[PDB]
Amino acid sequence: NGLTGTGVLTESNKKFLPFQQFGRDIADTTDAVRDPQTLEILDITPCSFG
Amino acid sequence: FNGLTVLPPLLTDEMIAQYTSALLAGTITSGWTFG
Amino acid sequence: SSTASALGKLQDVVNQNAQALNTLVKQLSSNFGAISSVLNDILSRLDPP
Ligand SMILES: *[C@@H]1O[C@H](CO)[C@@H](O[C@@H]2O[C@H](CO)[C@@H](O)[C@H](O)[C@H]2NC(C)=O)[C@H](O)[C@H]1NC(C)=O
Repeated sequence: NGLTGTGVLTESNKKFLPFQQFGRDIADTTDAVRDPQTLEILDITPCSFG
Repeated sequence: FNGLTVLPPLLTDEMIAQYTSALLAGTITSGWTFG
Repeated sequence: SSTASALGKLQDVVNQNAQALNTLVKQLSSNFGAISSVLNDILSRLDPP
């Protein structure tokens, strides 16, 4: 929905309040999103590196 | 995780505790001679 | 066991390191005079030259 980024997406157990669209924790980094069709919360983690 | 990583220390906590225990036993049994 | 704040030095070291990392990672959201703080948008919204 216009928010772009790379990573790997999994199921999550967070409970968004019925009007938010995504979430961030500290230093403003997105961690979870809500798919506009299924209306479920998905969790984003970066692709592995080192 | 934004290109930054944290590396683990070489010595784990059990080894540090073991060193401290060895030092304490040495000073408690042999005086200062073991130094 | 009872009294707290007896280990101020180690806590101070940890807090200083964490704060330095936090401010460094937060500095990623500043324009520095450019039109946007995100690189993908300026890539996909404006002429390369
Ligand atoms: C978005 O539209 C789709 C198209 O029908 C909906 O998909 C089905 O919706 C019904 C009613 O809720 C479900 O019983 C089906 O299981 C859905 N099929 C799927 C998801 O493949 C979908 O529900 C709509 N989204 C919302 C939030 O209502």
